[PDB]
Amino acid sequence: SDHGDVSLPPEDRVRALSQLGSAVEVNEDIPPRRYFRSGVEIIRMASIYSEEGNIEHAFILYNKYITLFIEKLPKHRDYKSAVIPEKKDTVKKLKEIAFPKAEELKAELLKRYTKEYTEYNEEKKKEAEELARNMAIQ
Amino acid sequence: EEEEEEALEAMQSRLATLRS
Repeated sequence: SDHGDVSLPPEDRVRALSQLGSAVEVNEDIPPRRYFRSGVEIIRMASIYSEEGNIEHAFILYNKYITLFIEKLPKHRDYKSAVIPEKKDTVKKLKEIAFPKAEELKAELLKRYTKEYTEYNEEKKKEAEELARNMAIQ
Repeated sequence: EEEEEEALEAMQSRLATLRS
């Protein structure tokens, strides 16, 4: 995995996660309303992942939630036709929870990954320099 | 309803930033 590889630049590791979030597919034979109703449980689960310290899965899942209600679901064949009482509360939740939480998780992931990347590169540098010294000696 | 669609559309750029 890209996101797990400490040698990979922190920005690419985070992008791999948001890419996985974006991959969510809309089933055109599920009524749009079911997606809106499911939003509550998706939010609950993303919160639980975060509280477990599973910030990668929390970040992926907020990205899915956002991708769904912002990008994919409005393209559903029955979307424009659908009467969705939940839409207002979903907009509110996107603003209150999903966006700011995902943004905060992004910052946290970047920070952790940067620490890992820095420490790794420092170790590998010292090792590579040692090898370069030894290849000179011989 | 117009105002909700309009709110969703205004978050497109913010999603773009999230994915950056």
